[PDB]
Amino acid sequence: ATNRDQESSGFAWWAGNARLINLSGKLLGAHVAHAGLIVFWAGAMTLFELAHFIPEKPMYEQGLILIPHIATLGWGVGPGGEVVDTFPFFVVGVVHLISSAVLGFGGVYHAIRGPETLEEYSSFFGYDWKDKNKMTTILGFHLIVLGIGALLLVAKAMFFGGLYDTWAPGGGDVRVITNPTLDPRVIFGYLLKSPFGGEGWIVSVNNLEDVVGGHIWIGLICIAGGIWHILTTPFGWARRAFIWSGEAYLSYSLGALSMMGFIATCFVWFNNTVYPSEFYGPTGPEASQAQAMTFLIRDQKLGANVGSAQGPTGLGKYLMRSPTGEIIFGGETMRFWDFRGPWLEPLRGPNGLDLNKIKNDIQPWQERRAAEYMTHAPLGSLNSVGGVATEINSVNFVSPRSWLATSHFVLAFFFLVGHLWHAGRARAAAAGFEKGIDRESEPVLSMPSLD
Amino acid sequence: VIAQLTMIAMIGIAGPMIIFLLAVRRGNL
Amino acid sequence: GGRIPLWIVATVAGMGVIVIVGLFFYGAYAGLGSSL
Amino acid sequence: MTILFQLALAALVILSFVMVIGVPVAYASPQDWDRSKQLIFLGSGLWIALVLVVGVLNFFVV
Amino acid sequence: TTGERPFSDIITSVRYWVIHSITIPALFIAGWLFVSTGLAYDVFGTPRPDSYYAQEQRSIPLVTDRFEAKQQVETFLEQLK
Amino acid sequence: KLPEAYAIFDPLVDVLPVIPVLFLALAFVWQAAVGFR
Amino acid sequence: METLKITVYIVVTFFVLLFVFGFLSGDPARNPKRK
Amino acid sequence: ANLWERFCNWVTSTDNRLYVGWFGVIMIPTLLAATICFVIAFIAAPPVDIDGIREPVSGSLLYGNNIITGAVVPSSNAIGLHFYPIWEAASLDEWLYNGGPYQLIIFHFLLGASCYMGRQWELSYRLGMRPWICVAYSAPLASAFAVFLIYPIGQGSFSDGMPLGISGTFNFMIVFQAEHNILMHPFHQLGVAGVFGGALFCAMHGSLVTSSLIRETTETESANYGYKFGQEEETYNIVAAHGYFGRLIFQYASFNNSRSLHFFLAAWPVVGVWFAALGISTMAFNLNGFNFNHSVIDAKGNVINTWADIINRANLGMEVMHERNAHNFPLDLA
Amino acid sequence: ERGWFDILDDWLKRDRFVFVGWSGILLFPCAYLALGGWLTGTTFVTSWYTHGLASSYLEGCNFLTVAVSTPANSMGHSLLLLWGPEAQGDFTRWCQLGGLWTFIALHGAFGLIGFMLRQFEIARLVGVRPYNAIAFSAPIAVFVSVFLIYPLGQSSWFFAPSFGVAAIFRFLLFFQGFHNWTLNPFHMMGVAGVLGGALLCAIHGATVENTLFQDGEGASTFRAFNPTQAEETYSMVTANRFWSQIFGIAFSNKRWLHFFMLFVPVTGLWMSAIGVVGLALNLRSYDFISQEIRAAEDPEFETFYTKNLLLNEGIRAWMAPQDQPHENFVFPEEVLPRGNAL
Ligand code: CLA
Ligand code: CLA
Ligand code: CLA
Ligand code: CLA
Ligand code: CLA
Ligand SMILES: CC1=C(/C=C/C(C)=C/C=C/C(C)=C/C=C/C=C(C)/C=C/C=C(C)/C=C/C2=C(C)CCCC2(C)C)C(C)(C)CCC1
Ligand SMILES: CC1=C(/C=C/C(C)=C/C=C/C(C)=C/C=C/C=C(C)/C=C/C=C(C)/C=C/C2=C(C)CCCC2(C)C)C(C)(C)CCC1
Ligand SMILES: CC1=C(/C=C/C(C)=C/C=C/C(C)=C/C=C/C=C(C)/C=C/C=C(C)/C=C/C2=C(C)CCCC2(C)C)C(C)(C)CCC1
Ligand SMILES: CC1=C(/C=C/C(C)=C/C=C/C(C)=C/C=C/C=C(C)/C=C/C=C(C)/C=C/C2=C(C)CCCC2(C)C)C(C)(C)CCC1
Ligand SMILES: CCCCCCCCCCCCO[C@@H]1O[C@H](CO)[C@@H](O[C@H]2O[C@H](CO)[C@@H](O)[C@H](O)[C@H]2O)[C@H](O)[C@H]1O
Ligand SMILES: CCCCCCCS[C@@H]1O[C@H](CO)[C@@H](O)[C@H](O)[C@H]1O
Ligand SMILES: CCCCCCCS[C@@H]1O[C@H](CO)[C@@H](O)[C@H](O)[C@H]1O
Ligand code: OEX
Ligand SMILES: [Cl-]
Ligand SMILES: [Cl-]
Ligand SMILES: [Fe+2]
Ligand SMILES: [Mg+2]
Repeated sequence: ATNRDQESSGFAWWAGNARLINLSGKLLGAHVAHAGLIVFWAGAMTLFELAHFIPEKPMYEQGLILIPHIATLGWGVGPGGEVVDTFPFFVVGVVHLISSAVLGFGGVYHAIRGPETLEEYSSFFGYDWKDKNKMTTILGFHLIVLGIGALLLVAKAMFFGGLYDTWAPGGGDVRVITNPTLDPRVIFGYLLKSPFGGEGWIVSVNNLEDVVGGHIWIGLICIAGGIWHILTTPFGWARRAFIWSGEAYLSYSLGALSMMGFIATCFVWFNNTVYPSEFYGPTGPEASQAQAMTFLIRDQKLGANVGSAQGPTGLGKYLMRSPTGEIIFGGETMRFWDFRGPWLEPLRGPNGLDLNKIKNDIQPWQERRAAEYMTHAPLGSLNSVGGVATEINSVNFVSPRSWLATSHFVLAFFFLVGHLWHAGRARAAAAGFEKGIDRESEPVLSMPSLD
Repeated sequence: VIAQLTMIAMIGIAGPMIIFLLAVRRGNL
Repeated sequence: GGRIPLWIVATVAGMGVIVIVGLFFYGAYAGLGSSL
Repeated sequence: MTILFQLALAALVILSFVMVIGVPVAYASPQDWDRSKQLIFLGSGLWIALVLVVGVLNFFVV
Repeated sequence: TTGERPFSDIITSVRYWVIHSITIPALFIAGWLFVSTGLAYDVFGTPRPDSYYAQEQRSIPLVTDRFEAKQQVETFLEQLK
Repeated sequence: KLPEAYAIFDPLVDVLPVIPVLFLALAFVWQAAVGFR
Repeated sequence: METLKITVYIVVTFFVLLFVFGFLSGDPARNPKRK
Repeated sequence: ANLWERFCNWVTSTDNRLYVGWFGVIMIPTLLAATICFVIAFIAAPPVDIDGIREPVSGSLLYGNNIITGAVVPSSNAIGLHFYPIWEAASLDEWLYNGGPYQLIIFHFLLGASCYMGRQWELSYRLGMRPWICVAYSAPLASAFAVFLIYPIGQGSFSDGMPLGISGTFNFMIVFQAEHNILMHPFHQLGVAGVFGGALFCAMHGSLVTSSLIRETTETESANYGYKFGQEEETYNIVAAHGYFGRLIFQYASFNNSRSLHFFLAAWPVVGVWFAALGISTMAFNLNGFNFNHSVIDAKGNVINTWADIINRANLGMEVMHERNAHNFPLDLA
Repeated sequence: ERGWFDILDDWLKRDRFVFVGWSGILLFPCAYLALGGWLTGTTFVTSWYTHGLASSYLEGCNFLTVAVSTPANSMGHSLLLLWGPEAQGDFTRWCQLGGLWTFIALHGAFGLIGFMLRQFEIARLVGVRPYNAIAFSAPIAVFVSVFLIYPLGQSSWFFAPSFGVAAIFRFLLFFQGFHNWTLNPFHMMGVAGVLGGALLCAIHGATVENTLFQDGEGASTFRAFNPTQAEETYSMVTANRFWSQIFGIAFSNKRWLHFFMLFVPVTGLWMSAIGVVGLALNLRSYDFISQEIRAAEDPEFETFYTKNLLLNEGIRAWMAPQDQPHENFVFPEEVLPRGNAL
């Protein structure tokens, strides 16, 4: 039971996994077994979603999060997001589930049967956290793997059938990307966009050419950087700036995953390009705009002149200006005038919403989509009663957007907490005071009084 | 719900079964 | 003086708690209180 | 091919449940490491074969 | 350290389980039956799903008389049958 | 739905996604077996 | 407004640069024990 | 040494009456900016068109408020989530009408308070302390972020951020109830358990330590004089306190370990308040409290109201009245 | 010992798993009945005759929605004793009349008395000062003000809080729409003592855990403590310096610190109790008269205070007909206050 109690390891059972810090074999076991849990859930969850799936109801009325991910890659779907073939969903689910048994096998072997440390056994697989060279080398391998993953996405989009494109002219459809955006001024220009309203930083990406081109960049950057880290050792200023310890490295990764978690939350909440509304339901801004569109359509059918209709406040009941002059929907949705979506853009001219297009060119498919999106707004109760909070029971609905945003905000937040926990512990343990203050060397007793 | 209940029953017992077998056999827990 | 190991008693007991609370959740969706 | 397919899948299911218990028990067991190591190897090659058999028979039944 | 037998002694002893593997299930089944027989409704005066309202009755049988509320509930209850 | 040939396995498929939760709960069974030492 | 913006941009850049260079200036060493 | 080196030495000095530090280099100016703007707006700002419907709400003392009604009012619904710094406005007069001070204050405050949290880590490291006081402060800080940034982001507008004012705060609470049924949300319920239990354990701990102070003073002196700053000996008898509390409830319900006791004291409120913060931050994306409206139905299909339905009626009153000139269409979707 | 009184005293005070005491004779039966009455009513008992509500698991409610509800408004402030003039010993009718409400409220009130007598009795036997009992006066002031004084000032027990999760939520919202209770400075002082107490609970636990002396080799530090040790487990001197430099002030006296931790939440609860005694009489902080005079004459004057009264007016009109069934309110659609569209 090598290190498997508090007396030996110095760590209580509830911090038991800290017993692994310097046991590279068992720690590799933990890691591989864990990757099996992730792959397991992906496969089992997909099969479950498929078993429950009624192809003619929208995905977003069915509590699906994984099928929508698969569909967006262009598997299983046709024009408008119509499901034409569930078999690809099946394949994805099965292949992950089978794969997780392999990973789970490796994990159990390393964790329980293999060498508890790897260093005696192998110098390629063994490691010391304080070995800066081995650390950047392993980091470099993983960078290359990630780079190849990003390029797989490019391969799908360009050579293996394309991606679902909500923006396809004539209507949403799978489309092969042939002219991916390579211009670094566009690709890196996204990184310098404001995260505030009407800008949206990277969340603003609104076409698949930029999406594909960015992963071309990212795949190349990751592979290059991975090579770089295999071939180099950290610079002096790097060595002086960081703590070099397993717990410190966990902490840097915790911060990064926290940040990424927050980013994903805003991505699923606002973006309707890589989270097509055909699959994920309308965004909050989209459904609110769809409501105004719905009543503009209705009342104008009844004979209202929607351009000149002054609402109770003096602002136009249907149509008003944004603070920079663009014609936008009125009522509370004035806040959502940065919204853009395929069903609405045909009505937009260089000055914003165009009154002549509004009066003459609204098609029945736009009315239908706007009514669908208004009535699938991402609002609903924790027990999945769809609607505002005062709604009566009947409609079993919570948008996949709310489930995905809320879950990722919770995760990203607790990951920030773990970052602070571990970054501050790593600092203290590196300096030697993580177990408490030395009673005979209490630093504050050697300092001058404040007053 | 009898089919699903039986499945979750034997999936659920598998974990503690492993621990039990090992404990009986004085295994490396 | 023991004969049944405490870890078994806890595991069986814990599983019993999960079953009964699971049943209670099931019942939120069926019969009285289900909205249907 | 259905009889064949369905047997092969139920067999995969069953062998999986057996491996799920037996691999960790074998691995943490003091005694029969020799008799176990062999069975684990056999169970595994068998598990892999069944997966490929299910995979192939899938197309003669779907 | 106040004297009584330690709980963890008691609940890991064969004898505790001989007694309780019968008393626990017997109590649970008696609770079950208190409901499944309908008895719970009559002891506590709780309406069955068919006894909140008469077939065409508009309003709730609210008690409005402090000292004859008991009689009110009694009259409210025949006005179902 | 699953392709019809797999339908018999529907009830099993209904329960699999929860198995990860079981692994967390298993750590506690195991620790209880080693007396949380 | 243009002058104000340029002023604030300068002020913010100035302080961000103190924070970054500051933390680059051998921060781990600035503790009472092992340096 | 060089100027830079001495500067760093000063910034990081353990000897300054108030610790500065690198987090402090950002915290000091941002907190000063938010404080000054806040005080001036709270006294003197003109009315702000919070809901973008040209209906300005008066927040400041000079424009007819008192301490309880006054607020710095959120920025205009017309702005939404757009960044509205002073230099984006044509004039200070426009900036004021549109609720510019609110954005200035809350952005500087959030940045400054996040730096306050970093600074707590920083000083603990300078003093050779363990590092997690800053993790305890993450709970109130998360809660401030939820109401001033996450919620507005979810709903698409800083006009739905919590106002900087006492009555404004209650306005935010009541509207939040109509829109999310927060009381019926388990994360807010855990927050209540966190703050009521924090109060409870605060009183409990205060009273148990106070009850077992060792006699060191006479009946004329405050017992507080029986403790001297920096003494080595513990000032109360924990075995006596445990002896009391173990008997009040039962032995194993009481801590005799002060470290476990103080960990519990930290953890209970911090965890509950993290769930409070995550309640607001996930209702930000409209995953709302439990809805049992019409959950109980009789044999014919008559609805049998429960206390949940009575809640619903109060929620409806809030919903139909709030921002009474701002809705033109039948659903309030953000 | 001596006589029977002293032999009884002996037995009452034996050192056992659950201490009994003389207080135990009052505490145990009252607490047991209050708790069992709650579980009994929430599991089995309706509120159809008193409120027109289902309120038990038996009827289909869940843990959030079950309650033991108050008696009908026509019961007034009846003690509603099982053997009294209303139920006349009929247990079934007593349940349907809300008799479990006054049963729980009154046994609960005696039980709390017994609990606080318990804290005094055990303190005296162990030889500690009775500050825990003293702190417990705050729970007593809250329970007595809210569950007894408040409904006693109103028309009936009907308006006391009902014992249930959703029922208490309803009580909060009623107090907002009818009493504007958030505006009340005694409630505000309550809120300060609760949140300030939770603040002191967190900050004192974190500070001790982060100024610990290294008293063991373990990286899990809980074992490095002994209840009997002479020495402080953490450094008051270092904790003082840390907060002095972070916040500007710090505790330096541990005795003061711990008395302040009693003081803050205890005082806050006592302040909230006083505001509730005023609400028993509808003696509210509902309005600022200067605000109303200005707003009546100036239709462009708006504050968050005027906005909140509009919310209150909605709450009263929308909730009253179902919440106050004995009033037989019928509010035709046309009279309900509503803003535009909603
Ligand atoms: C993702 C979850 C996870 C993973 C992957 C690990 C991984 C590990 N932990 Mg941690 N742990 C966890 C969660 C996890 N832990 C949690 C939640 C707690 C708190 C309860 C702990 C508390 C803890 C302590 C206190 C200790 C560990 C230790 C260990 C290691 C040695 C285990 C051992 O000795 O087994 C002995 C157990 C058995 C022999 C029982 C069977 C175990 C196997 C793995 C069951 C596999 C079942 C699976 C269904 C089989 C599929 C097979 C199929 C693919 C063929 C191992 C690498 C130990 C350590 O660090 O050693 C140096 C140690 O002392 N853990
Ligand atoms: C990213 C994570 C994620 C997301 C966004 C979803 C989303 C969804 N799931 Mg999937 N799922 C997940 C992970 C997720 N799930 C995991 C891990 C499992 C294995 C248990 C499943 C297994 C599963 C099944 C079997 C089903 C779903 C279903 C659903 C839908 C309804 C969910 C619901 O009703 O919740 C109810 C809400 C809860 C149960 C509350 C969860 C709150 C947790 C306990 C709090 C977390 C706090 C934090 C992490 C703890 C920190 C402690 C602190 C001290 C540090 C929804 C689309 C249903 C569906 O419609 O399928 C089609 C369905 O039947 N899921
Ligand atoms: C990141 C995961 C990882 C890492 C770093 C290691 C590393 C190690 N393994 Mg473990 N193992 C793993 C996962 C891993 N393994 C998995 C998933 C399984 C189940 C299949 C095992 C089962 C296993 C056994 C049974 C044994 C090892 C052994 C070893 C050692 C020798 C390996 C070697 O020399 O191969 C040299 C290289 C090769 C044999 C060629 C590798 C071919 C791979 C499979 C090609 C695929 C590449 C591609 C990038 C895979 C992507 C996967 C991803 C999508 C999930 C070394 C310590 C041995 C050891 O412990 O000795 C005492 C040993 O006996 N492994
Ligand atoms: C997981 C990915 C990863 C990780 C963990 C590392 C880790 C490391 N890198 Mg490597 N790198 C990577 C990927 C990665 N790298 C890739 C893909 C490339 C190719 C582009 C490189 C190319 C590279 C070079 C050329 C160098 C490193 C260096 C280093 C070391 C210190 C870096 C540092 O101080 O950053 C902290 C960042 C700074 C100090 C920059 C200033 C801080 C600014 C103000 C932050 C602004 C960002 C802000 C939060 C906004 C976010 C979004 C924004 C882009 C708009 C460390 C070992 C250094 C080294 O030692 O090589 C041996 C070094 O010179 N890397
Ligand atoms: C110490 C324990 C204790 C206390 C303080 C209470 C207190 C109370 N109970 Mg509870 N109760 C208890 C234990 C207790 N109970 C137990 C063990 C049970 C199970 C049997 C109950 C079951 C119960 C029920 C079923 C009810 C109560 C009720 C009450 C209330 C009215 C009691 C009353 O008027 O008595 C009056 C009697 C006395 C005060 C005794 C006085 C003793 C004097 C000094 C001597 C009397 C001698 C006398 C002259 C001789 C006989 C009289 C002759 C003229 C005919 C009050 C809150 C009622 C309630 O809650 O209604 C809402 C109610 O219905 N209790
Ligand atoms: C280390 C450790 C741990 C952990 C462990 C783990 C984490 C593991 C994992 C594991 C895993 C991760 C496993 C997996 C497995 C899997 C499997 C076994 C699978 C199988 C599959 C199948 C059998 C399939 C079938 C089918 C098909 C093919 C089709 C459809 C239908 C069905 C689904 C039926 C714990 C915590 C306990 C603690 C101690 C230590
Ligand atoms: C894919 C895609 C794309 C692209 C992308 C890209 C190209 C990206 C990039 C990215 C990047 C490129 C990022 C970066 C980041 C960075 C960071 C995140 C940093 C951090 C830093 C740190 C953390 C530091 C720290 C410190 C300081 C500051 C002081 C001193 C000390 C220390 C060192 C601690 C797009 C959008 C177009 C479209 C969609 C898709
Ligand atoms: C995929 C698949 C599969 C797989 C499976 C698996 C992978 C499984 C696993 C399983 C597992 C993994 C299980 C586990 C279980 C566990 C449990 C059932 C636990 C519970 C626990 C408890 C109840 C606890 C309690 C306690 C203690 C112990 C101490 C402290 C206190 C308390 C009370 C917390 C099969 C073969 C079917 C085939 C088909 C497909
Ligand atoms: C009223 C009355 C009375 C009394 C009665 C009694 C005394 C009763 C008791 C009763 C009882 C004594 C009952 C009990 C019940 C219980 C229950 C019903 C429980 C449940 C539980 C549960 C369900 C759990 C849950 C949980 C928690 C809590 C946490 C953890 C998790 C879980 C979820 C598991 C007399 C005759 C004098 C007279 C007249 C009236
Ligand atoms: C907008 C963000 C700006 C991006 C900047 C990118 C930074 C990456 C390059 C790092 C180069 C700086 O390198 C770093 O500089 C500082 C300041 O001079 C040095 O100088 C410092 O040395 C010692 C180290 O104990 C300090 O006590 C001393 O106060 C200081 O002079 C560091 O020892 C050096 O490692
Ligand atoms: C690791 C996964 C290996 C399986 C890769 C499957 C190729 S994907 C395949 O490619 C076709 C074009 O060749 C597309 O038309 C089609 O939509 C797509 O399904
Ligand atoms: C319910 C207890 C309150 C009554 C206390 C009055 C005690 S009374 C007292 O009792 C003694 C025994 O203790 C006898 O020896 C003595 O003769 C008698 O007068
Ligand atoms: O602004 Mn403030 O409050 Ca959130 O919902 Mn929509 O918007 Mn307005 O109504 Mn309801
Ligand atoms: Cl309002
Ligand atoms: Cl509107
Ligand atoms: Fe203390
Ligand atoms: Mg039911």
